[PDB]
Amino acid sequence: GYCLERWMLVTSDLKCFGNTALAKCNLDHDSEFCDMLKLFEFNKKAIETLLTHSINALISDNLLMKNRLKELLNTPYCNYTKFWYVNHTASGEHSLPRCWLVRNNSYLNESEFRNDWIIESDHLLSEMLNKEYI
Amino acid sequence: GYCLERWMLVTSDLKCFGNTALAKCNLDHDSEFCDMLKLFEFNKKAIETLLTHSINALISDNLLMKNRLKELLNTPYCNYTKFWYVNHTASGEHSLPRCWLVRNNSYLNESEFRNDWIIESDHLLSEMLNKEYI
Amino acid sequence: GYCLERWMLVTSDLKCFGNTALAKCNLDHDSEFCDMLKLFEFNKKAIETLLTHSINALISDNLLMKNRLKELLNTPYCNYTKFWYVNHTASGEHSLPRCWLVRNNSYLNESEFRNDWIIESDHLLSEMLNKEYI
Amino acid sequence: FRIGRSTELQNITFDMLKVFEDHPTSCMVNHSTYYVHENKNATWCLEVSVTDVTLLMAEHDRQVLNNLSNCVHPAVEHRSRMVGLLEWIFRALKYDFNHDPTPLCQKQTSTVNETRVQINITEGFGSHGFEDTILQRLGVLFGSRIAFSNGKKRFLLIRNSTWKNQCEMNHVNSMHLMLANAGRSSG
Amino acid sequence: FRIGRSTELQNITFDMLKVFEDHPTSCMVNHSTYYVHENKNATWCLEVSVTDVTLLMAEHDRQVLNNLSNCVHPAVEHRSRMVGLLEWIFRALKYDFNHDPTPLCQKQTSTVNETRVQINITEGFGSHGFEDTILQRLGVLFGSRIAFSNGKKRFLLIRNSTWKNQCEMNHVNSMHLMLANAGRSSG
Amino acid sequence: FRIGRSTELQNITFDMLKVFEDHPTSCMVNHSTYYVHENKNATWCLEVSVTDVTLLMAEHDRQVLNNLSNCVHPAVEHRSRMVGLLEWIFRALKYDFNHDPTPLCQKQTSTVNETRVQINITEGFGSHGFEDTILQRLGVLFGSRIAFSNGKKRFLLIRNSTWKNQCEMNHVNSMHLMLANAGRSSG
Ligand SMILES: *[C@@H]1O[C@H](CO)[C@@H](O[C@@H]2O[C@H](CO)[C@@H](O[C@@H]3O[C@H](CO[C@H]4O[C@H](CO)[C@@H](O)[C@H](O)[C@@H]4O)[C@@H](O)[C@H](O[C@H]4O[C@H](CO)[C@@H](O)[C@H](O)[C@@H]4O)[C@@H]3O)[C@H](O)[C@H]2NC(C)=O)[C@H](O)[C@H]1NC(C)=O
Ligand SMILES: *[C@@H]1O[C@H](CO)[C@@H](O[C@@H]2O[C@H](CO)[C@@H](O[C@@H]3O[C@H](CO[C@H]4O[C@H](CO)[C@@H](O)[C@H](O)[C@@H]4O)[C@@H](O)[C@H](O[C@H]4O[C@H](CO)[C@@H](O)[C@H](O)[C@@H]4O)[C@@H]3O)[C@H](O)[C@H]2NC(C)=O)[C@H](O)[C@H]1NC(C)=O
Ligand SMILES: *[C@@H]1O[C@H](CO)[C@@H](O[C@@H]2O[C@H](CO)[C@@H](O[C@@H]3O[C@H](CO[C@H]4O[C@H](CO)[C@@H](O)[C@H](O)[C@@H]4O)[C@@H](O)[C@H](O[C@H]4O[C@H](CO)[C@@H](O)[C@H](O)[C@@H]4O)[C@@H]3O)[C@H](O)[C@H]2NC(C)=O)[C@H](O)[C@H]1NC(C)=O
Ligand SMILES: *[C@@H]1O[C@H](CO)[C@@H](O[C@@H]2O[C@H](CO)[C@@H](O[C@@H]3O[C@H](CO[C@H]4O[C@H](CO)[C@@H](O)[C@H](O)[C@@H]4O)[C@@H](O)[C@H](O[C@H]4O[C@H](CO)[C@@H](O)[C@H](O)[C@@H]4O)[C@@H]3O)[C@H](O)[C@H]2NC(C)=O)[C@H](O)[C@H]1NC(C)=O
Ligand SMILES: *[C@@H]1O[C@H](CO)[C@@H](O[C@@H]2O[C@H](CO)[C@@H](O[C@@H]3O[C@H](CO[C@H]4O[C@H](CO)[C@@H](O)[C@H](O)[C@@H]4O)[C@@H](O)[C@H](O[C@H]4O[C@H](CO)[C@@H](O)[C@H](O)[C@@H]4O)[C@@H]3O)[C@H](O)[C@H]2NC(C)=O)[C@H](O)[C@H]1NC(C)=O
Ligand SMILES: *[C@@H]1O[C@H](CO)[C@@H](O[C@@H]2O[C@H](CO)[C@@H](O[C@@H]3O[C@H](CO[C@H]4O[C@H](CO)[C@@H](O)[C@H](O)[C@@H]4O)[C@@H](O)[C@H](O[C@H]4O[C@H](CO)[C@@H](O)[C@H](O)[C@@H]4O)[C@@H]3O)[C@H](O)[C@H]2NC(C)=O)[C@H](O)[C@H]1NC(C)=O
Ligand SMILES: *[C@@H]1O[C@H](CO)[C@@H](O[C@@H]2O[C@H](CO)[C@@H](O[C@@H]3O[C@H](CO[C@H]4O[C@H](CO)[C@@H](O)[C@H](O)[C@@H]4O)[C@@H](O)[C@H](O[C@H]4O[C@H](CO)[C@@H](O)[C@H](O)[C@@H]4O)[C@@H]3O)[C@H](O)[C@H]2NC(C)=O)[C@H](O)[C@H]1NC(C)=O
Ligand SMILES: *[C@@H]1O[C@H](CO)[C@@H](O[C@@H]2O[C@H](CO)[C@@H](O[C@@H]3O[C@H](CO[C@H]4O[C@H](CO)[C@@H](O)[C@H](O)[C@@H]4O)[C@@H](O)[C@H](O[C@H]4O[C@H](CO)[C@@H](O)[C@H](O)[C@@H]4O)[C@@H]3O)[C@H](O)[C@H]2NC(C)=O)[C@H](O)[C@H]1NC(C)=O
Ligand SMILES: *[C@@H]1O[C@H](CO)[C@@H](O[C@@H]2O[C@H](CO)[C@@H](O[C@@H]3O[C@H](CO)[C@@H](O)[C@H](O)[C@@H]3O)[C@H](O)[C@H]2NC(C)=O)[C@H](O)[C@H]1NC(C)=O
Ligand SMILES: *[C@@H]1O[C@H](CO)[C@@H](O[C@@H]2O[C@H](CO)[C@@H](O[C@@H]3O[C@H](CO)[C@@H](O)[C@H](O)[C@@H]3O)[C@H](O)[C@H]2NC(C)=O)[C@H](O)[C@H]1NC(C)=O
Ligand SMILES: *[C@@H]1O[C@H](CO)[C@@H](O[C@@H]2O[C@H](CO)[C@@H](O[C@@H]3O[C@H](CO)[C@@H](O)[C@H](O)[C@@H]3O)[C@H](O)[C@H]2NC(C)=O)[C@H](O)[C@H]1NC(C)=O
Ligand SMILES: *[C@@H]1O[C@H](CO)[C@@H](O[C@@H]2O[C@H](CO)[C@@H](O)[C@H](O)[C@H]2NC(C)=O)[C@H](O)[C@H]1NC(C)=O
Ligand SMILES: [K+]
Repeated sequence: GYCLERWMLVTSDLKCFGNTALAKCNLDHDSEFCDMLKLFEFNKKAIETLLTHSINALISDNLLMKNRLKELLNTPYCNYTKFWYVNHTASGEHSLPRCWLVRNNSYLNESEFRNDWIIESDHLLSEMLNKEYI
Repeated sequence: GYCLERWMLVTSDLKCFGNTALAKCNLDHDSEFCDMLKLFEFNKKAIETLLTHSINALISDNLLMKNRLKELLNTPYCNYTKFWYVNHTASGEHSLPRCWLVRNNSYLNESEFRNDWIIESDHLLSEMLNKEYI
Repeated sequence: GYCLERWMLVTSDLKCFGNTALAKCNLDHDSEFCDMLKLFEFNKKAIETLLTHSINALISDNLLMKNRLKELLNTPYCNYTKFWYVNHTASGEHSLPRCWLVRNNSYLNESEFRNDWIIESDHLLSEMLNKEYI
Repeated sequence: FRIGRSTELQNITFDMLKVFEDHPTSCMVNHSTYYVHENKNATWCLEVSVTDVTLLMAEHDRQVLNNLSNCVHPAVEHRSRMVGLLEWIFRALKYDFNHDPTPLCQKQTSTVNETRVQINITEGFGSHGFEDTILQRLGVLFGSRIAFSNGKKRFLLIRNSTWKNQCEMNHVNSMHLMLANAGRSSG
Repeated sequence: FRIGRSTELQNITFDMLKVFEDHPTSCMVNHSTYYVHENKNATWCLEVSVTDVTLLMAEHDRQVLNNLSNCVHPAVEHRSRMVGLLEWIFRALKYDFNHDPTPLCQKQTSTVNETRVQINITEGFGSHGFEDTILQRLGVLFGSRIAFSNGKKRFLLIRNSTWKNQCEMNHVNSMHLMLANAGRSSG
Repeated sequence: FRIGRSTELQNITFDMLKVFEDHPTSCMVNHSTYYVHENKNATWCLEVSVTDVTLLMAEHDRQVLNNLSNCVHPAVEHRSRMVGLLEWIFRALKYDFNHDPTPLCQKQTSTVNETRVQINITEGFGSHGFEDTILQRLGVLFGSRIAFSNGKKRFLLIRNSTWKNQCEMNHVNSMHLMLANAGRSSG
């Protein structure tokens, strides 16, 4: 699918995301991971061949504003650094990464958003089941 | 899950909502029920320990504006009082409550939004099936 | 379900959309097909019995603006003319139509958004399976 | 409600009075008259009315030019809080004091015991389109269909009055009023 | 289109001529010239062009200072409707008449039979950033890439002309023009 | 992380330094002091501080009236780029130069080698509500909670300084600064 480059991630290990999850970015939903990928794609195209003119299209202003207002209120917010996804290890199919929320200058513990990763895992498994039936 | 207090509801009967549906509020979707729950949580925290500074984060301004624009046009709108949810009685699993639309100073009849509760009911049952298979 | 009139479509063929897909327009999601249907419904009601006063409610301004920003950047955008839907021929049940994106004054080829129609097809089939089990 | 063999339609009605009891709220008597109330305990409300009649004359009355506070009498014990609510109303209406028509308020020596703030929303007095914006804002803020409703001059009059329970509280008008005035307090 | 064994890709194309026939619309000939049309039955259109050349001089021409209506000659039978469309264009451009550069319009005694409204969008004349805002608004409203495209003076000229089918109608330009002017009619 | 028998929780951390290296960024040292930097290679930064003390007096100092560029000395080789960053900061703060309090800048003959721009955000000097708006904008732009934090004069001072790594770079402040200044270049 879409393979992220070494410089994009701190880890420096190749991360290739399957086209179904990345396809979910094209939906009406405005995300924080999808925005960052759009920035990476714009930067790649710019290197091959301007950010001020495209910033409105690449970035969701409303989502950025709501995240910062969450930040100022000491509420868990998305600061656009870390993103968590559910990855079915055996098949390799994974959910669309979601922002790892941060509160009080510290990333939320896994338990603190347990439901968020619980339901996503269930949804992913459910989809896989349908693929077997289909 | 999240149990609403007696004063919050007119009925005065304890209503506890399960964590999966309430987890669906954390998604990108902006809802009217989720906004009201955020207001209730803010009020509870304020009582334990300001609404003007947090009103933007707690309430979706765009959704409020579109609901009122629907109101002024004699179109069914959400006035933030009553919310309908699909509750599988035997298991207790329920859908995320959705705003009971109102038109001409009267709540819509159940038939007038039948599809909304029909498809929602189906989705809930479908999810339950997956839980059995998973 | 909802049958579009002959003058609405360039094909001049009666296209009737089932109530489940059309019900998906009532959700929080702001679409381009749903906006156009709202415009058609407003026009029908106006003929039976003003567009400037209702334009804000009928049309999503943010979605229109983001589509225009994509247009100016030579990125695939929605110009509100053609819409693609996945239609299970045997049963007749179909997905909610989605905007056929256009780039460089030409509609995208089917392959250029293959994933978009792949996943929708899968989702549609999945729902049908549940209807058999339910 | 019996949706299906195993599924029921259920509803919950919200009581939001306690959340919104101590914060400014608004109501609508008719498409013309509106009452703005700071909170349940307050005994004074502000009446915003769209009236054809003229109550204040430029020659004999005061004009609001950066001195809105002087329109309220110093002797009232809620003077600052009243001026705060007035600022809430004007900010909620998206009023631009720099360019939008100069409001008029009652003379200091008036026998009548009401603070009256008169804004001329007639098309001739204001710049083009101002009447439309103000009427649409009134509908957005108070739920009125005055903008949709069909030369006669119009005025927007905000007078102070005793709270006589002229209207039931609405927490959605409260949300609109708070969203317009965000991160601010009465003053 | 055969997606799968049981699934087909299907499309519907929308004809929006009848919905948008009686409402103001716009088009784009080239990144510089644009035609604004009230409706199909109108025989007059307005041409918005980004031009280097200067057509109106301050010394010999009139200035738009709260009297835009006088720019259109009284003898034309659609003068009020023309002024309404002009106000639609200016509101769509988010023009601030109070602070943005004063528009110029043709002298009353001009031999030429076209109303010309000239706005100076050169960086020197306007306050800093005005040229960027105006060009971006032109791209947003007419679909142009003039802002992205690279001292030469720049002007925005709105002149009236006979509708000669200079461009195909676009209902998305119609949606943008209507959203900019919401709750108003030509006047 | 073991979500389930077959499911694992996995994360990816983003390195956005290279994407944002050549574009203006901002920081927060404390709720009062913030540094604005155009790009990594710049040796000069701009310090925005909320200070009680007064650095510029109206009688002895210059006032910003459509001549912000003159506040920066002509001898500096980054004069145009510095003025551009200043315009980026002011546009990011949603500053209305027409009506908001006149900024003051240092006298041309000042011995000190820093350009100082001082804005009076005290309630009395500014129109009502300006201090609230400006403080909320500072929180929105720099991540500060100064607005939430509780007569004392308050000022907004933007002085130029040498970039000595006063702050770690944040690409979210960079996104906010870019969104405020959209389709623009330093100048
Ligand atoms: C989103 O929010 C998260 C918070 O959850 C931020 O992630 C943190 O980012 C900070 C930088 O602001 C990181 O702190 C830096 O860590 C570096 C690694 O050295 C430390 O490593 C571990 C701690 O993780 C320790 O065991 C070890 O002893 C080291 O302390 C340091 O190089 C950095 O030091 C810099 O700052 C200090 C400040 O005192 C200076 O003294 C140093 O000279 C130097 O300048 C710094 O400490 C932190 O590790 C991150 N947290 C996590 C959990 O990873 C994201 O940055 C934030 N993103 C955005 C865009 O806002
Ligand atoms: C969304 O974006 C799509 C682009 O993907 C637009 O669809 C195109 O719309 C244009 C109009 O702007 C269509 O072009 C017109 O086609 C007509 C059909 O005649 C041609 O038919 C086929 C080509 O489709 C040829 O084999 C045949 O020989 C003809 O050429 C013509 O009647 C039109 O001609 C008009 O314009 C020309 C310009 O030179 C004049 O000379 C003519 O006199 C006349 O005025 C024109 O060529 C085009 O076919 C559409 N594309 C597709 C793929 O269908 C949507 O309109 C757009 N929607 C919005 C709302 O922006
Ligand atoms: C908010 O602040 C504004 C500031 O403008 C006040 O408006 C002024 O109020 C004063 C009274 O407080 C009045 O001043 C009068 O000026 C008259 C001449 O002004 C003419 O020109 C101005 C334009 O510059 C017009 O607005 C005005 O209508 C006049 O045409 C004098 O003739 C008046 O004299 C009267 O009073 C004196 C005693 O003070 C007597 O000796 C005279 O015989 C006569 O009775 C008077 O001085 C006037 O209303 C306003 N003037 C101006 C220049 O604006 C608002 O009142 C204030 N509002 C609040 C609510 O505080
Ligand atoms: C809506 O807003 C209006 C203001 O526009 C309020 O009406 C005012 O109410 C206050 C109450 O505080 C009134 O002030 C009181 O007025 C009395 C009568 O005023 C006379 O004053 C002198 C006396 O000769 C003369 O000019 C003339 O006869 C006036 O009629 C006074 O008796 C009061 O004075 C008492 O209190 C003060 C302060 O404590 C002491 O200094 C005095 O010694 C004395 O004890 C007092 O001044 C005011 O008059 C009203 N306005 C008008 C224009 O008349 C409404 O109350 C308000 N409504 C709501 C619901 O809030
Ligand atoms: C919308 O309304 C504006 C109002 O500003 C009109 O602009 C005025 O138009 C009039 C003509 O109608 C012109 O007035 C001229 O003023 C000259 C002297 O004014 C001096 O000072 C003003 C500022 O105070 C400067 O702008 C100006 O340049 C001068 O320095 C006179 O020389 C002129 O006299 C001419 O006409 C008279 C007949 O009236 C002849 O006798 C003379 O010989 C000579 O030809 C004239 O009076 C001027 O253009 C504008 N004045 C101002 C103050 O702005 C617009 O015309 C109007 N536009 C529309 C479309 O309706
Ligand atoms: C774009 O906008 C422009 C306006 O800027 C329009 O052009 C105007 O069109 C009108 C048509 O209504 C013209 O008005 C007519 O002009 C004729 C000639 O004008 C002369 O008038 C006197 C005659 O001596 C002299 O000053 C001089 O010779 C002028 O050239 C007149 O014959 C007409 O008068 C007739 O009608 C009126 C009213 O019904 C009667 O009172 C008369 O008795 C007579 O029957 C009339 O005034 C106007 O001249 C044009 N403007 C200019 C500047 O010339 C365009 O039409 C418009 N385009 C579109 C597509 O809408
Ligand atoms: C941006 O542009 C503004 C334009 O407003 C400049 O501000 C002016 O700066 C000049 C100097 O360049 C100063 O003008 C001074 O005016 C005094 C008299 O003016 C009176 O009236 C005005 C209003 O009309 C009041 O603001 C002022 O306080 C006075 O009441 C004179 O006393 C001054 O003379 C001084 O300089 C001359 C040399 O030119 C010496 O001979 C004298 O002895 C004395 O030292 C002087 O002329 C004044 O500060 C501003 N004037 C106005 C009208 O605003 C900014 O300087 C400029 N800023 C930047 C950053 O470019
Ligand atoms: C933040 O912004 C400030 C501006 O406020 C910058 O500080 C200025 O820096 C410039 C250099 O770029 C300084 O200008 C230089 O000043 C030197 C000394 O000043 C004396 O100048 C004459 C000497 O007789 C007298 O008036 C008096 O003694 C002054 O003290 C000059 O020697 C320099 O001249 C050299 O360069 C020019 C230009 O090429 C040549 O024409 C000369 O021949 C010579 O080579 C020069 O003028 C300026 O003085 C500083 N500001 C102030 C207010 O004095 C900061 O650099 C900037 N910081 C950052 C980090 O961006
Ligand atoms: C509120 O604004 C309206 C509209 O601007 C004001 O009404 C206007 O009043 C003036 C008088 O100052 C009228 O001017 C007169 O008009 C007649 C023609 O009918 C003429 O005989 C006179 O010579 C003079 O020009 C003006 O027409 C009128 N406008 C309208 C649209 O009716 C009103 O006075 C304002 N109210 C207050 C309290 O200021
Ligand atoms: C539209 O705005 C532009 C820019 O403000 C105007 O151009 C400007 O015209 C003035 C003349 O009034 C020029 O001033 C002169 O400049 C020369 C230097 O080239 C100098 O010799 C003269 O002493 C005088 O200062 C000014 O430079 C020029 N600006 C630019 C950027 O070119 C233009 O006139 C305006 N158009 C209309 C119709 O008003
Ligand atoms: C920044 O704005 C503040 C607030 O407007 C200014 O402080 C104000 O300064 C004026 C004098 O210019 C003070 O007025 C004086 O009040 C005293 C009584 O307190 C009175 O006896 C004097 O006759 C005079 O009227 C005003 O009180 C003061 N306000 C505050 C809140 O401190 C300040 O001067 C402005 N600074 C700059 C550099 O522009
Ligand atoms: C949209 O669907 C239409 C049918 O409504 C497709 O047009 C058909 O294409 C087939 C294959 O070439 C022809 O046999 C039919 O005659 C066409 N029908 C009509 C009415 O023109 C069309 O391919 C689709 N549009 C796309 C893919 O852009
Ligand atoms: K202004």
